[PDB]
Amino acid sequence: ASPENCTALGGWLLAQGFQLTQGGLTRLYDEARRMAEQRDRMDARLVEI
Amino acid sequence: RALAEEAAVLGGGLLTAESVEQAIAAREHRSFLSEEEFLRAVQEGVIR
Repeated sequence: ASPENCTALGGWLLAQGFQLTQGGLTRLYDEARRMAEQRDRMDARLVEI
Repeated sequence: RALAEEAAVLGGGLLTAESVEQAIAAREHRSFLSEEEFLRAVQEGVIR
C-alpha cells in the first residue's frame, strides 16, 4: 500500500476505459485495503476491484 | 548447470561471483510467495 501503487492502479483503471477522480480512486484504494484486511497491504484481486 | 545458466543470463553470459550470488538470490526469491505471505501476516499480526 503506497501512493505509487495507488497511481499505478489509477493508470490501470484509466487504461481499462474508465473515467476516475482523485476521491474515487482514493476510496477504491482504501476499500481494497479494507477487503485485504491489512493496513499496509491492498487487495491485488483486480477482478473484484 | 541450470543455476549456471541462470547466472549467465543474469550476468550476460559470464559467471562472476556477483552473478552467481544474484542467481541464487533470485532462485530463492522466486519460491518466496508463501514466505512473503507468512511474513506480511506476522508483521500485520494476522498470525501472532
